[PDB]
Amino acid sequence: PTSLDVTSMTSWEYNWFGADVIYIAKYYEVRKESVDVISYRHPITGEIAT
Amino acid sequence: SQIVLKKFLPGFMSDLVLAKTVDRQLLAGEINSSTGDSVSFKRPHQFSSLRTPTGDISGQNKNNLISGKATGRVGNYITVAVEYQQLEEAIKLNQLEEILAPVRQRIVTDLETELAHFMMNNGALSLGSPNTPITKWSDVAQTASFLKDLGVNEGENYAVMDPWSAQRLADAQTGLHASDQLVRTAWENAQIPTNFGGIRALMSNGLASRTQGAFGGTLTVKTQPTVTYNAVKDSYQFTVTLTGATASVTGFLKAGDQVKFTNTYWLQQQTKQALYNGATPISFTATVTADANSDSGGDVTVTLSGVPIYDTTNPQYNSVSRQVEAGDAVSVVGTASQTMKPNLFYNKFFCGLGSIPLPKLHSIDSAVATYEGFSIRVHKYADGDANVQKMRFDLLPAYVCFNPHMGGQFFGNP
Amino acid sequence: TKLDEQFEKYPKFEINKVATELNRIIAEYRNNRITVKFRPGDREASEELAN
Repeated sequence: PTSLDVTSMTSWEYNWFGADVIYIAKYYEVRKESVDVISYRHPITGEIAT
Repeated sequence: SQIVLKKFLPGFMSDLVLAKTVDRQLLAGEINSSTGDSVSFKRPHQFSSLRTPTGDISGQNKNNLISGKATGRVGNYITVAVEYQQLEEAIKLNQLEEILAPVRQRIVTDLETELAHFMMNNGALSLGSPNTPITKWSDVAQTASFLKDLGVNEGENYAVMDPWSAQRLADAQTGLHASDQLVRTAWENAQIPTNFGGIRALMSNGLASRTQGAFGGTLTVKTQPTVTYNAVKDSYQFTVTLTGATASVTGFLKAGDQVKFTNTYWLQQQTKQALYNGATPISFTATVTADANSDSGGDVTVTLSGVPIYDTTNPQYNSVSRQVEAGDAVSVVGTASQTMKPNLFYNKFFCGLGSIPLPKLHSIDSAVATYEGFSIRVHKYADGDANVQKMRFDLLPAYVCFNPHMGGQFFGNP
Repeated sequence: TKLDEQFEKYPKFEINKVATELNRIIAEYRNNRITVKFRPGDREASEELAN
């Protein structure tokens, strides 16, 4: 079923008639994650390649 | 007593779990303007075999094909309406956005109260004595064990209980011996895990309470009822007459009471074999649907949900070891007239739920408010010229029960 | 007001006088649009990199 985020922000001195609105939100996160890295050391065309 | 804050003080709130757990998948957008006032779903088929040692037997007594139905309908309006004076309302409440908050909660609370009443009225299975509360782990494990024993596989099974009983289970969990995570969680937050005893246990404070209803005398059946599949293939309900009751009392049997047939046992539906509860076989039970009084001579005509089919021409649909007939002994669970709040356990595919959208009324301003996925339509008008404003909130539900044999009530047992 | 067994409302005219300066600001922005520019450094290939 359709469950929508409730804010009760608008309808403040406004008439509502459209029953076909559902509020969906994108959520952004930032994390510190420990990843392993590989160092290719091909002598030809530059050596250090991380 | 002159300065007043605008912010309304916080109030009390119930909780919404039953509508979330029940099935909202199959019946959704199916009650349209073309379908009508009801909609029906199909039922599965069952077959039985023969045992003969010969092969050129192309002519014999074959099976039969009978089709069943499960009908779902609409309910009554859930309406809240207020009449007021717009000046006294708008002294401190513009746009009437303050009245909105305690209205949608009332609507959804009434909706779930009705849903709980419907579920406990249409459930068939019963467990434990109503008197004893839930105290130990077996009290919640038995529901999942019985559900697995009957044979339900496709779906998910849930159980709902009151706040105090959960507390007791968490207290018992605090006494564990080796699981530090569980012990620490129960010690600190006093919350039980999700999978408790093989069934998902839930805590809810909003749950219907019911009264037993006075009864007395060793009841027994009078006339042999009709429980054939050709009769009960559309409703899974049957009407039975009881004799030997008390002389004349009003309200002999309330709605939701469980009537237990002593000598008729349950059957494992697929293998068609009796059920053993470790120490004693499990007997059949049914639920009263409508209030029944008793007339002189102790005759009670009662309609029960859940049917003990023992068809003799279509054996493949049997669900009870032996046919109930006249002179049998029956009982009613619980004591005379106590009031209790039952605990529920049910499969996902037991009772459905839906809502019917409502068109906007002509020449009257209106709006739509969404709350837990339920759309409430509000209409405002000013009939009467005495500063008599009128606002009304409307919502229309629809209910359906698929199989009564996949749920019921359960208590603790001594 | 109640006004002799009716509900006649007050007249509420609207004379918008605050939008002219906002429109002027918006037009001034749209006349001179700006974007992001990358500047080079004191290196040999910084110009090509920025380009």
